[PDB]
Amino acid sequence: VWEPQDWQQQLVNIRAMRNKKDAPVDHLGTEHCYDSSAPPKVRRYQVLLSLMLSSQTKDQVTAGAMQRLRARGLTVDSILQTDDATLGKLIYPVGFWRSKVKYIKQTSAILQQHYGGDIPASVAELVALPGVGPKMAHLAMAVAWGTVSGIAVDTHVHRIANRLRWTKKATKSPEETRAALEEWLPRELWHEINGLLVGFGQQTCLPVHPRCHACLNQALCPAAQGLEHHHH
Ligand code: SF4
Repeated sequence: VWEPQDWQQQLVNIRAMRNKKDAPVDHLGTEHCYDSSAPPKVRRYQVLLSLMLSSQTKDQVTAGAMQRLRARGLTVDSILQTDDATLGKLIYPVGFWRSKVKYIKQTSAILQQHYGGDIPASVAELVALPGVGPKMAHLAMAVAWGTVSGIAVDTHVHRIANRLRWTKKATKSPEETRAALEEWLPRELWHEINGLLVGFGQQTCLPVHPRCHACLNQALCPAAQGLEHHHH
């Protein structure tokens, strides 16, 4: 097998310097319509709802309905206790909002009775829900459960993997790093590691002259002794 020495400690340090979550790539490409303080189970329900309200709809109109639902408190119970007319005025004016009221109310009842208040964990069960198609199912599996086919390795993930030495030996291409990372990384982190490291490289682990003087892995990063610059 393989376990990068002090990776679980290096990971939570990357999470700490990332707790602000203010990097360009993620904000361009992540979803902000979820309560950050919500427990993981409530978050998964908010992910599914945000996907069911994005069929031919502006992202500002979509995020505007999420922020209105979060303002009242967005849980499976609060939705089931909301009448159809009230929920209609809330998500209005998202596209096809009348059908989406029926979709959300019925799906929330299916989750409460057959899933203990959680969302399904397979594409086949997700697409069986009213208003959930195959495109939404694969996005829900990736954002809510972290299930992805493979680790998406770009220049940032390839650079940080060789700096922290998360591979057996120094890889030569981002594709060689993918097979080395998939040897040991838990699958629930395969999707989260892309949204975390790419933003980490943009803000701290820069391609040249990284901010090792303000990085928590200064004692954990093996190659930090060669990139730390005092005059920088
Ligand atoms: S100390 Fe420097 S090289 Fe090591 S992880 Fe932090 S930014 Fe990257």
